[PDB]
Amino acid sequence: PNFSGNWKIIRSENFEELLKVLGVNVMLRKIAVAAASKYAVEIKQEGDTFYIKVSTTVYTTEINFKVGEEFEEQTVDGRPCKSLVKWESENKMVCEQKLLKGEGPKTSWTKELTNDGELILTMTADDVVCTQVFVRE
Ligand SMILES: *C/C=C(C)/C=C/C=C(C)/C=C/C1=C(C)CCCC1(C)C
Repeated sequence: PNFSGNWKIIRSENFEELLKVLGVNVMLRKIAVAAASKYAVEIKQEGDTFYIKVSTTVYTTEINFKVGEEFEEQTVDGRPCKSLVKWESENKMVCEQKLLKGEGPKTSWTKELTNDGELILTMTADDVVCTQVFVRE
């Protein structure tokens, strides 16, 4: 299917609560929520190979992976991790992550393309789920 696109955020729920679990202190959580409104995701998908570029005003990061193949990235709060993406259905994928060093909350993310043309990202840390919704630019 067509995950490829230039996606811009329209809605972000529970992001602050996610950062709290991750041990980010309050003033930085607030500054981060503010930065999440100027926030875009660029995806290029060919088959089950994905290129994903996440950008805010002052920072940009690139993610490259093949579904079913372990790769290295970072958790939301910046800790390196080993990741593995699998399909859950036609238009939804799930990524499980394991810390490279040390211990912390169990994190993961999902991406889904809806019937109505939205991209839904969820990010989880333990019991807390952050949901973000994007539309094409
Ligand atoms: C597949 C799409 C993914 C894995 C998106 C990941 C997005 C992030 C790790 C976003 C992180 C952000 C912060 C850590 C604070 C500044 C605002 C965000 C939302 C860009």
